[PDB]
Amino acid sequence: LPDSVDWREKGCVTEVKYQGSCGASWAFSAVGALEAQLKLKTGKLVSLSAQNLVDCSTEKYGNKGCNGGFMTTAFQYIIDNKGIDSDASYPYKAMDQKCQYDSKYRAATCSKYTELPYGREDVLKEAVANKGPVSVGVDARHPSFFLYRSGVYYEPSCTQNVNHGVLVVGYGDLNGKEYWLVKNSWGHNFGEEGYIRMARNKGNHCGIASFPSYPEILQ
Ligand SMILES: O=C(CC1CCN(CC2CCCCC2)CC1)N1CCc2c(c(-c3ccc(C(F)(F)F)c(SCCN4CCC(F)CC4)c3)nn2CCCO)C1
Repeated sequence: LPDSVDWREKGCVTEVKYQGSCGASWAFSAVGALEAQLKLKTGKLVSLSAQNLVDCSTEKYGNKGCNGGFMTTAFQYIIDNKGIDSDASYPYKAMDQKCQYDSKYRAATCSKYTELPYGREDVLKEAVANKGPVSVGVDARHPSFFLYRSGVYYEPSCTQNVNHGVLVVGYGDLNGKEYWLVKNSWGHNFGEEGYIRMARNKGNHCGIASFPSYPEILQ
């Protein structure tokens, strides 16, 4: 129930990444969510390897590397694999490569993941407050999304059908405009230092609360 949350202020969010020509936003959404749970448990902030997911969380998990994927099955791959490599050791190349997972460089683990009910922006607010950053999809197929520079994003022709993976690391209000605080993966030059504030409590705007999920690392 805090009116604003920003998980960057708790040291739980790594640097904004740059996906480039590879459609791996699902992998960035996944590692970003797990990175925060990693920080909470261990005190260490370490970027996790999106490339590991692109190359290894593939056909068994319904994913297609640079041609798309699910965050939930990415999570499941980490559970099945008993690990995910650090980004430093397995860095992002923005292309489809052979799986090169090496347990020697394991930087995190995943115990479970939770999916939130469709459209429930109230449940999403609670989870971001009481659990941490939440992986979500948004409908990003709008020039205005690409052109966004600052403020609370509102797109009248936006739909609830998601197509782009992002990370909800907070929420709040700017002079009564409620927004979601969203980490994108288009580098630092997009939006507000790589972030976009998207309208909140506007009937699941851009589908932000259509398919939320978040992972956990248990004791
Ligand atoms: O995660 C889940 C759970 C499902 C339920 C179980 N099945 C079974 C599956 C089949 C066998 C192998 C593994 C298990 C997969 C995960 N969702 C449930 C429904 C759902 C989700 C999304 C969703 C969520 C986030 C994003 C983001 F953020 F990336 F943009 C996108 S963009 C499209 C991603 N998509 C991934 C596969 C292919 F690359 C084509 C591209 C879509 N859309 N939809 C509706 C259409 C699909 O029903 C999230």
